[PDB]
Amino acid sequence: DNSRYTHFLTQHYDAKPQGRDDRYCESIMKRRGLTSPCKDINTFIHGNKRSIKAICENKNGNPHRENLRISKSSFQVTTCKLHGGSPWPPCQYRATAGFRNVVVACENGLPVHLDQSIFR
Repeated sequence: DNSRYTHFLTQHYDAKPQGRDDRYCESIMKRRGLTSPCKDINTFIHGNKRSIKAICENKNGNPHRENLRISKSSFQVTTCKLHGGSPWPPCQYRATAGFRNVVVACENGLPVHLDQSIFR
């Protein structure tokens, strides 16, 4: 049962991002159901899925800290950071594009958790 990998995709995967600017964040955040209440910080990995799953193997990952894996490759990435004083919509986001390796947790060879700390 990998509903958790599906949920990872929903929360942290966007194949081919449009603009990656503020309005991209404000939109994909709403579209992926992360706006009730406003998620304070959330990061989307772009590119193909093969690469993300491969972090679970030695192919594209190393063990990291206690329970996690850190990728060998660098991914294109957009971090959406909630702006303003309310946890409730409308949620205004600032976008930060980046390019670097990511940290996930894996169950049964699939990413089920993104560690958001490296993007804060």
